[PDB]
Amino acid sequence: SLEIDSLARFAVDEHNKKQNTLLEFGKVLNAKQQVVSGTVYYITLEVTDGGKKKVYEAKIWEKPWLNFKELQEFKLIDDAP
Amino acid sequence: SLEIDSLARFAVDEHNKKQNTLLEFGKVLNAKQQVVSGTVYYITLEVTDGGKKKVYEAKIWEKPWLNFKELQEFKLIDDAP
Repeated sequence: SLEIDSLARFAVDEHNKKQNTLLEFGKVLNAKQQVVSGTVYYITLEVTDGGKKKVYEAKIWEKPWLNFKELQEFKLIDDAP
Repeated sequence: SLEIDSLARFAVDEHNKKQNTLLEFGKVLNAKQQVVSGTVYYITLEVTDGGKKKVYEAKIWEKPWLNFKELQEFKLIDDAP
């Protein structure tokens, strides 16, 4: 199973296309393949701290059938809503 | 948005635990869900340009049943393999 070869040269073909670098392809060295499932939720929410109200952004990730709740992000959107 | 409010409280909680802040919930202002399905690829590979050889980090995210391939990372690892 060497689809890994296609992705490697193609990865050089896009750095060939992105940047103007003419790199020749040697061979695949190491590989790591992990299929990602689930359903990601972006939540914009209103919250309170020190009496003042703030607005944050929360990127939550789930694998609901495996009892997985993981929080990837908690950015601060608005200091003064 | 009745039990995604339930997941909005998740975010503020695991924030406070991970972050030691004291945010108290308010309400959700907006939310968009994104079901994800695909395969990701981490490949080190050997490259050649200008004579001597190199090795590159390559992050590759593809959705195989659409033949779509997305090249994300391509960071130079070392100029010595």
